[PDB]
Amino acid sequence: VILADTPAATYTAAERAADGIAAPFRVAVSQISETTGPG
Amino acid sequence: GQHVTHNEALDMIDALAPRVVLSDSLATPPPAPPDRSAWIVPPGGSGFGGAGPGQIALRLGGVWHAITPAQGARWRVLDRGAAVIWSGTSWRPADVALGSTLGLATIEATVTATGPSVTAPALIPPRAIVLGVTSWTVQAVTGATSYRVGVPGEPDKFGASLGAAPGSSNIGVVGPFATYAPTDVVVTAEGADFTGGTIGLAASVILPGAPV
Amino acid sequence: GQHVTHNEALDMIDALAPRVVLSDSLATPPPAPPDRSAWIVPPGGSGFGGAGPGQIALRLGGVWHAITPAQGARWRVLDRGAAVIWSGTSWRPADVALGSTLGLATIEATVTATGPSVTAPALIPPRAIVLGVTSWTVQAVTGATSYRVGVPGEPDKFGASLGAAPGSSNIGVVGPFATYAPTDVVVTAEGADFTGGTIGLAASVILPGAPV
Amino acid sequence: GQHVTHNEALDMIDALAPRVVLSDSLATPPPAPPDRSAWIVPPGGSGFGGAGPGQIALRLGGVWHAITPAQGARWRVLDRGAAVIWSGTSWRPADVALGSTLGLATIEATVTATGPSVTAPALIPPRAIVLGVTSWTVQAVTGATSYRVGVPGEPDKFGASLGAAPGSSNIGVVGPFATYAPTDVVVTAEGADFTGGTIGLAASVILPGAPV
Amino acid sequence: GGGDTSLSWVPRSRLVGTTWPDNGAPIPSGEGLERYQVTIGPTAAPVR
Repeated sequence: VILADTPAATYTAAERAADGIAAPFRVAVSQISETTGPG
Repeated sequence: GQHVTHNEALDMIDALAPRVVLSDSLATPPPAPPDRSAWIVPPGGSGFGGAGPGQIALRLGGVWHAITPAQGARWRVLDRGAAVIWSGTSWRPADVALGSTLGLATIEATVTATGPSVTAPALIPPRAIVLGVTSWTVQAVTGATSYRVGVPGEPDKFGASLGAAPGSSNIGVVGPFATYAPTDVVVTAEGADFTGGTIGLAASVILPGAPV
Repeated sequence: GQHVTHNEALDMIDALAPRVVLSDSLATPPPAPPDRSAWIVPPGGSGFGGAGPGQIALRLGGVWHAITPAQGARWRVLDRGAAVIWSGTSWRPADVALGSTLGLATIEATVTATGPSVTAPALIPPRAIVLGVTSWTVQAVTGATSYRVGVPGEPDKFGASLGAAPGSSNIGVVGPFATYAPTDVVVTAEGADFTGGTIGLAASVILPGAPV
Repeated sequence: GQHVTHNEALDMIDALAPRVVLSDSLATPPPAPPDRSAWIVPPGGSGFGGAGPGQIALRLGGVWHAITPAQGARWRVLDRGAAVIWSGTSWRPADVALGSTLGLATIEATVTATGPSVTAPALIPPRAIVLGVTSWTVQAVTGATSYRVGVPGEPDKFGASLGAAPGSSNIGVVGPFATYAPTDVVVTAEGADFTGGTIGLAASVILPGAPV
Repeated sequence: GGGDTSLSWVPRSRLVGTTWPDNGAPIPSGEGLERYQVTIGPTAAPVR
């Protein structure tokens, strides 16, 4: 689970190794907001 | 209110605060205890009792809370009638009763010392053991050398010669003998005139008269 | 919560709860008082516990928080063994200790009464002080005028002419003498038929001088 | 929380926690009941905080809301000094004011058992009631069968036989006899040699009329 | 230790009021910058 104020969110091999992450995995943006709640 | 529910707090206060436990000394806690009811799990407690033996399990709508007992908090057993306090380390059954909870009648008897003798109004409650009949001098007693507290007809029953000096909490101690049968208290001057003084009293009379 | 941590509340919970407190009376509080245990700072205590000497320094997370005691604040002093209820002006000791804990075993029993003389089975434990003998009547005793509850052969030890009516409570003290020795309390009757009746009988079983 | 202020929670916590509260048994409560303090409402209680007779009237923010008493929480009666734990139906009265108390100041002495008998160094002061005297066996007594801790001249009077074995707390209790009069307890081996062992003795010192 | 006492301040914002986090929501700021002074107990005008 990565929520980043910064736009860029580079992934790492270690997370993929520890659990299971697909190489072309679909990503759905959830707009969590620091100011409020997910939007 | 969402982050911390009122219920979370309410349950927490009820469980942590000293409570009279309803523990029946069974291996397993009763299947349906009352809500907000503390049941301490006895050692070698089988069945349920999520709380470890020696820890209190409190039913909360069927949720037995595994609460480590608070230090210095009394956990009187309803079934035993014993006051088992938790010292933060081990269960200790404190001073106790068997359907006869002791009540120490604090009787404050204030009698102006007048004439030669006065009778204090602190009648012993029926069937009450008297630990000590302390006597204080509220106001300096003119004439009287000393207090002569006792049961009427005897100025020597306890504290035969006490102090009539001002502000003196002399103790007429019944001590080993305690008069369970109801009796009044009499105060007399010691070979002197009682008038001009005020007497205060601290009768302590424990009574095993209350069902528990 | 975040603003007020659950831990802040928990620390408060220990402080709010009556606590066994160690009145070592050291001018300076010990370097490592037990966590969740209040070491009471003596009045006039120097150095640590400087705030409010005469307050209880409770160690939570290695930090000793001096709790200002309020009216009727009960803290059981471990070193003295007395439970001291601080009146508010100052500490006030309870009337009693040495690690002696008064163990209680519940013996309330319904003795069905058949015939004028019936035998109660509540034998006292050896070396158990009895503050008083507890007497109740559960079912109507038919033809009964008096209850000679007492040691067999000597019913006089407890009242020998107690009321003998349905529901009658004859709760009482066996004099000032406390019977450590094991004894039955046979429910004899003074020419009173006890048949058809039930007696609720307990005898304030106390085991004094018993380690925690 | 915004919904419940930290202070709103604090008031609730203080009220729920067992509080010693004064029962003056008046129809109407005292004009100013302090915040976080309550006056017990007797049955038949009326007026402000008269909601529910048998409840407790507590003033917070100028409103004397009557808290519902919680069973197992000891709403001890400050006014009569009588401990009262709510039974859920009645103000059940527990063990018990007077501005003076039978305070406990146990004297701890650790005489090495020597020769055949050693009088305990923990002398009882005048007017000090002895609930009991401890006989901790600090060291194994060589050749000593029992700790005969007794009133001087009478080892057998109380605690005549307490096994003198290492690691055993031989508390002996003076129960029928409360010795307010000063006594130097005499500890003797039971027809035995005390030497080679250590006795830890705390003699209950109870002084009536002790100030707050 | 060393007399290096650390004073911790939880910022309070006037515009919001004395907000208490609720519904798992952190207290908002919006008060810009506030500097919290420490008054020395021994001296009315703080030496430091």
